[PDB]
Amino acid sequence: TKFPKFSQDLAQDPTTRRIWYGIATAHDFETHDGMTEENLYQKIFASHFGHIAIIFLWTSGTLFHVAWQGNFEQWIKDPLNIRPIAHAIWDPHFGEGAVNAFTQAGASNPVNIAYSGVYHWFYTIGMTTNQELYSGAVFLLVLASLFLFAGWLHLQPKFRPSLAWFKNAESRLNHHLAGLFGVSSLAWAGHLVHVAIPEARGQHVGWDNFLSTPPHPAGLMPFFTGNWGVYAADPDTAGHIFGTSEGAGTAILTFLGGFHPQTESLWLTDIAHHHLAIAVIFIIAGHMYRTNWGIGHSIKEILNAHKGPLTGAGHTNLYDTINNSLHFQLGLALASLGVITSLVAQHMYSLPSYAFIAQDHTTQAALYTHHQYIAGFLMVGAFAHGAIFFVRDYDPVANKDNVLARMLEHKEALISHLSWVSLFLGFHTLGLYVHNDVVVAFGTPEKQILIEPVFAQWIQATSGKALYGFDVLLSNPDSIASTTGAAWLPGWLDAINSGTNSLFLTIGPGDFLVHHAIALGLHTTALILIKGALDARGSKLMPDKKDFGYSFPCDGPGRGGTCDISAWDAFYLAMFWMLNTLGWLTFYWHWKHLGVWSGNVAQFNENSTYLMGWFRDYLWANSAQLINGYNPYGVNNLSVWAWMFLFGHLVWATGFMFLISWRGYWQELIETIVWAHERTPLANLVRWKDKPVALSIVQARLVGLAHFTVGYVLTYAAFLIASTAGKF
Amino acid sequence: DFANLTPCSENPAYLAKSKNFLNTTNDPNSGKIRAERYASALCGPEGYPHLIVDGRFTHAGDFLIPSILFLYIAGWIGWVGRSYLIEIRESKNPEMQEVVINVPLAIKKMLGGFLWPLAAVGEYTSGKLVMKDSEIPTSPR
Amino acid sequence: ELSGQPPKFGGSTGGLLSKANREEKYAITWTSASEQVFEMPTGGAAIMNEGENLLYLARKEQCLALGTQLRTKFKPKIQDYKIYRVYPSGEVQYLHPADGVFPEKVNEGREAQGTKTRRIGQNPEPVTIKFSGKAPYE
Amino acid sequence: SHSVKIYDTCIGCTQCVRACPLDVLEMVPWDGCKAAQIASSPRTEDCVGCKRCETACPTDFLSIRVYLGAETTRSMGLAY
Amino acid sequence: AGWSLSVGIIMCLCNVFAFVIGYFAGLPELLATMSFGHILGAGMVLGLASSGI
Amino acid sequence: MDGLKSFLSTAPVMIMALLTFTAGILIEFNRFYPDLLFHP
Amino acid sequence: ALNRGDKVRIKRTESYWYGDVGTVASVEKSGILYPVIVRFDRVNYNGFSGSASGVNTNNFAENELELV
Amino acid sequence: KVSVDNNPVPTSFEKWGKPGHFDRTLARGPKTTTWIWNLHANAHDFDSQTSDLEDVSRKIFSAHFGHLAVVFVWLSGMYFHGAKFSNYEGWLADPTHIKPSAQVVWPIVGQGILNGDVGGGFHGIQITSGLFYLWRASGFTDSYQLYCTAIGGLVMAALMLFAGWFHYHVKAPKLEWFQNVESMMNHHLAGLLGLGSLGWAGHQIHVSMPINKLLDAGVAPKDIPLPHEFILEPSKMAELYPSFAQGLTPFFTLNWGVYSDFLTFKGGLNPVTGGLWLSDTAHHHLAIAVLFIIAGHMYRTNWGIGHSMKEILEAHKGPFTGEGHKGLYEILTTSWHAQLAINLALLGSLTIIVAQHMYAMPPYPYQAIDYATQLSLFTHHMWIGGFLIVGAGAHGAIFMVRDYDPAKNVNNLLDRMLRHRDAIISHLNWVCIFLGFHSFGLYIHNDTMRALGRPQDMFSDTAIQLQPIFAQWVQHLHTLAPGATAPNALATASYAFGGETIAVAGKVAMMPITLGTADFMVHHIHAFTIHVTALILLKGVLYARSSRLVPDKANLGFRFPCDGPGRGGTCQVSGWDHVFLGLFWMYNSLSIVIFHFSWKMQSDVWGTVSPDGSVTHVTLGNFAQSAITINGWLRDFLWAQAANVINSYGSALSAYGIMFLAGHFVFAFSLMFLFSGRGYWQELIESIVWAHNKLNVAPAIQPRALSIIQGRAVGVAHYLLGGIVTTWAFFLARSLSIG
Amino acid sequence: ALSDTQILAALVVALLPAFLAFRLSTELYK
Ligand code: SF4
Ligand code: SF4
Ligand code: SF4
Ligand SMILES: [Cl-]
Repeated sequence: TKFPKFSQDLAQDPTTRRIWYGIATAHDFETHDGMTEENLYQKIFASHFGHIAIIFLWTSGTLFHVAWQGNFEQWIKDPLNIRPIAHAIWDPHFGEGAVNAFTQAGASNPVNIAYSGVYHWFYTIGMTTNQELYSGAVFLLVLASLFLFAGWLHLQPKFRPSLAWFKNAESRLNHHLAGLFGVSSLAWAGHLVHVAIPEARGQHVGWDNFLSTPPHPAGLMPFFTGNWGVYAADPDTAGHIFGTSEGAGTAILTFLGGFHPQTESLWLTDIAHHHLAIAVIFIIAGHMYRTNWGIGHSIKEILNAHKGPLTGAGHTNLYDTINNSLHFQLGLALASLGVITSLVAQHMYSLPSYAFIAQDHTTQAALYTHHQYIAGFLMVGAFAHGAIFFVRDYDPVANKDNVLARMLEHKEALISHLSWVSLFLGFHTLGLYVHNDVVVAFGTPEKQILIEPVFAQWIQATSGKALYGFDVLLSNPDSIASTTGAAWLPGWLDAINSGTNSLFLTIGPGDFLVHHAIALGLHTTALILIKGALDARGSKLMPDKKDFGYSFPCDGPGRGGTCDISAWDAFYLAMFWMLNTLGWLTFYWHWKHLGVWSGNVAQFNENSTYLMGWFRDYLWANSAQLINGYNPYGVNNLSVWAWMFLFGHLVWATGFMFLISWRGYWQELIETIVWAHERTPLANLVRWKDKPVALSIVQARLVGLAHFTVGYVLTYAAFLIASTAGKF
Repeated sequence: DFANLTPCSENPAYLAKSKNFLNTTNDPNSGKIRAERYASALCGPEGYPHLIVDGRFTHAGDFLIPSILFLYIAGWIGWVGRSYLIEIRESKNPEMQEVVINVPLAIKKMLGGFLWPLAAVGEYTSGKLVMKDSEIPTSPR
Repeated sequence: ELSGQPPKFGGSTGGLLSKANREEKYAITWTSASEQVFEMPTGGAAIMNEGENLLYLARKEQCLALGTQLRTKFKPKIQDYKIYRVYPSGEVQYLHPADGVFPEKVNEGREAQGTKTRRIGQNPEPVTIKFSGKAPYE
Repeated sequence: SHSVKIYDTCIGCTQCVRACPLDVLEMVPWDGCKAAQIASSPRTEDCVGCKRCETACPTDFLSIRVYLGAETTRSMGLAY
Repeated sequence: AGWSLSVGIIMCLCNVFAFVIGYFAGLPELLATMSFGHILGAGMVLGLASSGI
Repeated sequence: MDGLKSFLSTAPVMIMALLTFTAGILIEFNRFYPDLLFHP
Repeated sequence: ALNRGDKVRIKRTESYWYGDVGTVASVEKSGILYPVIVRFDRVNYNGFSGSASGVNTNNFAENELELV
Repeated sequence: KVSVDNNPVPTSFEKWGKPGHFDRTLARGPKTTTWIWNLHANAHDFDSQTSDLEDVSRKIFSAHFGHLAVVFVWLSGMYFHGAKFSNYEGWLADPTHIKPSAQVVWPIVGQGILNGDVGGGFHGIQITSGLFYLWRASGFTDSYQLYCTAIGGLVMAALMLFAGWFHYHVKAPKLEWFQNVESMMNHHLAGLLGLGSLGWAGHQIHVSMPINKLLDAGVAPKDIPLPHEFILEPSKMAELYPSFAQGLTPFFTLNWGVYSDFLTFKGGLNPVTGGLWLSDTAHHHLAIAVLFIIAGHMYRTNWGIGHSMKEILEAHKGPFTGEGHKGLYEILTTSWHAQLAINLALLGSLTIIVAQHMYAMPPYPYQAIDYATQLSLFTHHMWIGGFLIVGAGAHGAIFMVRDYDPAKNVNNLLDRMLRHRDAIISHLNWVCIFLGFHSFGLYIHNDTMRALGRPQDMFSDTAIQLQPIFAQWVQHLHTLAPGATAPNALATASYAFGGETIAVAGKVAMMPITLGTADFMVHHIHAFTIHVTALILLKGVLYARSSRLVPDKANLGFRFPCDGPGRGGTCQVSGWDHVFLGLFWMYNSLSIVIFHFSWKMQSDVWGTVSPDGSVTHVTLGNFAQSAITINGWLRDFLWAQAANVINSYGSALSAYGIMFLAGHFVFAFSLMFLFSGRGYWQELIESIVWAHNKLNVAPAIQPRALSIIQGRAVGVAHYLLGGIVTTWAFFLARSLSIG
Repeated sequence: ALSDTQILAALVVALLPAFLAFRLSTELYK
C-alpha cells in the first residue's frame, strides 16, 4: 500500500509534499477515508490505552534508572548536601576535561544531577531503598502491559463498544468522580497512614508486615463509633526529626496547618487527612446523575432549565452540542486541565509537600517553570480546538438563540473590547517602564513611578500576614475570623509571617508592573485565540471561510490580500505571544526567588521597576557562570548547559528562516538544483522516487514555529538550570 | 495603614540621598526643591517615593487629580474629533477634508470642546450618540 | 499530427527536462507575417520564421504565456496559434483554443461545468455533511 | 486537482476567463443575467490555483470560487 | 628650458604629428597633437634624467 | 495663493503643527515647574 | 417595486455591505435573477493587493433589500 | 550640443494642495487608507508617472539639485555647530588631552547629564564624526573661519535650489542633451574629479601644509599667521619650504626635482600626530589630478578627435560571447535604472574601500588615537556601501522588468547570460553551501571540541592551525617594498602590513596587524555571507522576467507579493522580494565584518604604550584564543564589552544605554510584521470598525490592513533599524570608555 | 543478587509491553 493509507488524495501526490502531509494528518481521524462516527470513537478509545501505557513506561524508566544508576540510598542520609543523580552517562566523545567534570555527586563515573525532584517525592511517600524503587519500576511495567492489551482487545469485534456507550455522559461522570477521583484519593489516604507516615517516624511498614501492624494504637474502634478525636491525639512535635523516632507522635489525621519545621513541607498527617476528606465529597459527588434507578439527574433536563430573559434560549440543546462534538469536549478538558496545571505550579512553590525540597532551589525553579510551560500549551490548544469546533461541528439550528450562538451574535463587541483592554495595558505598562528607565538613566531614580500593590498586599493581610499592617480579618486578632477559632490557624499564622519561605512573598512596585505586563499577555493571547475562533466560520473578508475548513494557506492576494487568514493561523500567531507571556512570567519568578535565596531581596525590589535593571542584573549578570561552562582554560559540570545554551540560540534563529522568507523564493531555487542534477552526467542514473518541492505555505509556518519554540525553551532551560545550579 | 512604608521626611535612606538630588533644569536649586517636595510622600527602604492609588483621599493627588485632568483632556480630543468627522459628511466630499483639513471648521470645534461632558450626555439622551445594531455593517455569524 | 519550423534560437538552460520524455510535453504552433524577435517564456530572445512555427515547451502555462505575447506584443497581431499536449506514447491531443473560438468569447455548443444553481452563501453547513467525503461546495 | 465553481451571481463579464493563465475557464450561454452568459470550468485538471480569476471577479462576494484540492504534477506547476 | 631639453621635446611633437596621420577616425584637430606630444615628451626628459642616475 | 493654503492644511503639515505646539507647552511647563511626580 | 434614487439596506449576509445602506441606481428588465443595481458610498475589498480602492456597485434581488 | 525647451511648466502652488496629483490612480481622491501609503511609495517613481523619457530626465535632473541642496544645508550646519557650539579651538590648543565635542544639550527634565566632561572646562556630547581632525588638517584655527564656511554652505544650498527650479520651470534640457554621454564623461573626469583634485592640491600646499607644519612644532594656533599672509608675503612660505623661495615658479621648466621639499613620497605616518604626511597627500592629489585631466580627453565631442563608446563596446566580441557588447550603449542611454544599477554597485563598493583604507592609513591628525572615531567612521562607511550594493540589485531587476527589450538584445552578453541563468545560480548555490560548512562548520567543530574537553583537537594556533599563508605573504612584500620594489618610497604604505609600531601620546596609532587561524576563519565567513547575499540579489535579476514556476512574471511587475497559493505556493517570487531577503543578508554579513573589526583592533592592535615600549592591548590578545568559538564571541566580545553600555545609567553615556534598549525593542517590534499576514489584521480591523460605527465615529477613509508588500517593507525597515541602533549604542559606549 | 541480576529479568519482562505495543500498533494501522 502507498503511504498514506488513510488519504487517497495524498497518496497520489507525486511530490515530496506527500510524505510530510501524511505525517501531519495521521492523527486527524475525522478526515480519513470512509471514517464513520462509531469507528472514530472506537479508534480514540484504543489510542487512549496506548497513551497511558507510554506514561507508565516512562515513570518506570525514571524509577528504574534512579535505582540502578542513582545515589538514592546515600541521598536520604543527607538530602541537604548530596546532589541527587539522574542517570549514568555513556558518551565515547568525552575527553579528559569532560570526564572529570561530570564525575560528581560522589559518583565514580560521569553522571547527571537530577532536577525533576523525584528523589524528594519518592522519599516522602516512604521509599527507603533501591529495592522498593526497582520493585516499583517492574510493577509499572506490567501495569503498562495491562493497558496495551486492553486497547488491543477493544478493537476486536466481540469487544468493540457501541457509539451509545461512548455518548453515555451520565454513567461516565458518576464513575470518574466516585471511582477514578474518589476511591483513588481514598486509596492514597490509605497509603499515607500505612506507609508514608510510619516510615517517616522510623517505623518501617511494607509488603512484609503491613497486614499485621495497625497505623494507630487503637484499631478502627473510634471510627465505627463517633469518637474520631482519637486519631488527632498526639501529633508529631515541633522538634520531630524526619525519618526517626525523635519527636514522632501517634496521630494519623491532623489539621495542624503550616510547615514541618525541619523538612519545611506540609505535615503528612495533614496531607493524609486531606485526601480522606476529599474522597468523601467526591464519592457523594458521583451520585448526582441518573442511571438505571430513576434517582439522579439528566444533564439534558437540568441544562434545558437554565434560561433567562437576557440570554434568550439559555442552555437549550447544549447537552447534545457537547456530547456530539469531541472538539468541544477536548476544548473544555484542555482549558480546565491547563488552569489547574498552573494552580499546581503556584501551590507547589509556596506550599511544598516533599521533605527538603524547598532547599533544592534548582528543582523548585525547574518544576515551576516546567508546569507553567505545560499550562501555556494546554491553554492555546483549548482555544485551538475551540475554533475547530465552530468550523466542523457547530450547528446554528439546534444551537439557535442559546448562549453559544449569542457569542457569535455579538462577536464584534467582544473582539473590539478585548482589543481595547490590550491597548490599555500595553500603552501604560510600557509607559511606566520607559518613564522609569529614562528617569533612572538621568541619575534621578527618585522620580520613578512606583505604585504599591495595595490590593494584593491587602489580600495577604486577610489571610493573616500582618507585615503590611492593614489589620483585617486574619491579621486582626479581634475579628470573628480569628476567634473562630484555632484549629489550623496557629500553625498557618506562623507559616505566613516567617519571611523564610515562599509563602505569600512580600510584594512591592516591582511586583505591580510585572503582573500588569502579565495581564497584557493573557488578554492579547486571548484576543488572538478568541478572534481566531469567532471569525473561523467567516468575516467580511471571507464570508465562506467555513467551507475551506480550519487550516489552509490563504485565499490569494485578491481582495487586498489574505495572508494568515485562517483560524489555524490565529493559533500560529497566538503561540508567539504565549511564549512571550511565559518569558515575562518565568523571568519574574526566577529573579525574585534568586533574591529570596540570597537574602538579598533588595536587588529585585529596587531594580525591577525599570527594564535596564532586568537586562543588567538578571540576564547579563547571571549568565556569568553559564557561558564559562567551557572556555580556553577548562571545562566544568556546566559544560552541557553552556553548549545547549548556544544550541538553543541556534535553533531559534533557524526558525526565522522559515518564518520570514516565504515559499516562492525556494520553489524557484529548487528548480535550478533539479536542473543541475539532471544535467550532471553519471549522477543521472539515480532518479528520485518523489519530486522535490519547497515546503508548503502552512508547513513553513509550522516548521518555523517549531524551531522558534524548541529554541525558546532549550535556551531558557539552559539558563535557568545553570544559573541556579551555579549560584545556588 | 501601611506599616512597611514610612514618610520620606522620617526615612533615613531618603534623607541621605535627598541632599544629593541632581539639578533637573537650569535652576541651580531645582534639586533642592524636589528634595523638599517629595518629602511629604511615603518611602520604601530604598528611600524612593511610593504612590497610593487605592482611593485614599489623603493621596488624592497621587492618582485622582491626574486622572480627572486626563479624562477631561482626552474626552475633549475625542469629542471634538468626532464632532468634525460627522460634519464633513454633509459636504458630500468628506474623504478629502480628512486628508486636507478644513481649518476654519476644525478650530471652531476645538474651542468648543471645553464643555464636552454636557454635550456627550445630551447626545446620548437624544439617540444621537449610539446607533442600533440592526442598522450597522455586520459580518456573517 | 501537424508541425512547422523551429524558431532560430541559440538554445538555453530553461528548456525541457526528463518530464518531457517520460510524463508529457507541450507544443505550440502559430503563423507569422515576417521574421521578428519574441521573448522565450524560458528566458532569452528568439526569432520566429516567416510562415508556420513549431515550438515545444515543458508546461502548458508556458505555451499560453507565449500565446498571450503573440496576441498582444505585435502590431500585426497573431491569433492563429494552437496548443497541443504531446505524450511519450506519441499521442497528441488538442487543447487550445478548445472548440475553435477563444474562451473569452461565448460560443453556442459548449457544456456548462462547475456551475451552482445557488448563491455562494447558500452552501450547506459543514456539520450537516459530516462523515461524508463531500465538502459544502459539492 | 483543484475545484473551481461558479455561482448564479455571475454577471458574465468574462473578466475571469481572460485572467486565467492556463485556459481552465470558458464562457457558455445562460439566461440568468443581462450578459446572457456564465463562466464554466471544464478543464480543472490544468488548474494551478493561482486565484487570478477570483481577483478579477467584480461581484460583491465572488461568483467564481477556487477550492484547492489534491496536488498533481499539473496543479503544483512543475516543469519537471 | 635649456637647448637639449627644448629640442628633445620638439622631436616628440613631430613624433605625435606623425602618429596621428597614421591612425585617425584639420586645424582644430592639431590641438590634440601638441597636447599628446608634451605628455609624451614629459615621460622622456624625466625618464632620461632618472635613468641616467 | 490659495494652493499654498491648502498645502499648509494637509494632514501631515497640520499634525506636526499640533505635536510641536503641544510639545512646546509640555517642555516650557517642565522648565518653570520641574519634578512634579504628583499633585502636592 | 424599487425606483432609482431610493436608499436601500442590504440583507444578503455574504455582502460586504450587509447592514450598510446603498442607493438604487437602476433596475434591469425581467427575468434576470439579480436585476437591481445598487451603488455604495464606500468601497469593498475588491482589488489586487496594493489597490487604493475597491468596488462601489453590485447587483441584488428585490427580496434581499429593505427600503429606508 | 545644448538644446532646451522654454518654460515647460508654470510655477503654481495649486498642485501642492492636491496630494497624489502626480499619479492617475491617486489624483481622484482617497477611498481607503491604502491611498495614503501609495502616495508615498510612488512619489519618486517617475517612470510610472509618465511614459515620456524626456519628462522623467527633467524630473531626475532637478531632483538632484534638491538633493545637493539638503546635503549643503546638512554640511553647513556641521561647520556652524563647530563654530558656535563646540570646543574646537580649545581642542586645537591641547590636541592630546581634550576630547572633540559638538552639540550641547539644553538643561530640561534632567537631560543635562548628557553634557559630559570632555576636558578644558567644556561640557557637551563627545563627537565621533571626525570633524575636528579634518578641520585641523584643512587649516582651520579659529571659530570665524568655520562660521564663514557655514554661511557659504547656505549660499550654495540656495543656488542648488535655484538651479533645480530653473532647470525644470524655465530652461529644461531636451532628452538629446542628457544623452550626451561622451561629453558628460569628459567633464566629470577632468572637470569634477580632475580640477577638483587639482584645486584641493592647491589648498593643501598653500594653506594646510605650512600651517600644519607649525602645529607639529608646537607653535599654537593663535601665533600661526593666517593663510592670506602666506601668499601676500611669499618670503614667509620660503622660510619653511626652501624650494618655495622662488617667486616666479619654474614649474614650466620641468625641473620638478627641486620641489622635493614639499612634494614628498615619505609614505608613512607623521610621528607627531599619527596621520599621513600632508606633503604626501598633496603630491598625491597633484598626481591624480593630471591623470584625470588626461583621462577626460578620451571621448569624441565636437572636433573629430576622441572615441565613440558605441564603437568601442560593439567592437568587443569574442568566440564565446557571440555579439558581445552590442546594444549596451543603447540600454545605457535609454534606461536610468540601468545607469543607477551600475553606479550603486560601484559607489557602494567604493564606500567600503574608503572604510578599509582610512583606518589602516589614518589621513587625519590625532584620528588614529580616537578609537571611537576609528570604530565610528569604519562601520559607518561599511553600512552605507552595503545599502548601495543592495539597491544595485533592485534597479538591476527593475531594468529587466521595465526597460528591457528582447528585440534589442539578441545573442549578446545580456541575452546569453539569461539563457544559462539556471547554470549560474545552481553553481553559486553549491559554492555558498561549501562556504557555509567549511567556514561556520569550523566554529561548531571548535565549540564542541572545547566543550568535550578536547582543546588539542580544535582549529587554533596552539593546535591544528589554519594559517593564512597567502595573506601573510603579501604583508611580507609590502614592508620589504620600501628600498626594493618601492625605491623612492621611504616607509611602507601602512604599518598594518608590518614594520614599526608608531605611537602618539601614550596610545597606539597603528601597528602590525598579524594574521592567524582566527583571521582565516572569519575571512571565510566574510567570503561566505557575501556570496550568499550575491546569490539572492543576482537570482532576483535573472529571474525577474520569468521562471519555470511563473513564465509571465514580467507582466506582474517588479513589485508584487505573489501569484496566489497555487503551484504549491508562490510567495515572494518577485524581484522586489529578492531585494527584501537580501537586506537581511547584507545586514548579517556586514554585522560580522564590523564585529571582526572591533575585536581585532582592541585585542591585537589598540592599547597604551609604556616608556619602555611595551604595548598593553585593550582586550589583552584574547582574540586568537576566543575568536574561534561562538561561545567565545558570545562571552568575550558581546557579554564582556557590553558591560559599558548597560552600566551607563547615571553617566554622560546614559543616552547610549537608552538607545541600546531601543534598538532591541524595534527589532522585536519588526517580528510582528514579518511573522504575520494582513489577512488576520484586516479581520481584526473589521471588529474595531464596527465599534466606531456603533458610536457614529467611522472615518470616511475606510481603514485597511497594510498591503502584503508594505508588511514586508515595514518588517525589514524595523529589523534593520533596531539591529543597527543596538550595535551603534554598543560600539559607541564601548569605544568612548576605552579612550 | 538484589541489584546484580536485577538488571536482567527486568529486561525480560520488558519484552511483554514491547510485544503488546507491536500487536496494538498493527491493529491501529488497520
Ligand atoms: S500567501 Fe504568499 S501568496 Fe498565498 S497569499 Fe498570503 S501572500 Fe499572496
Ligand atoms: S468574473 Fe465573477 S463574473 Fe465576470 S464572469 Fe468569471 S465570474 Fe461570472
Ligand atoms: S485559478 Fe489561476 S488557474 Fe485554476 S483558474 Fe482561476 S486562474 Fe485559470
Ligand atoms: Cl570558548
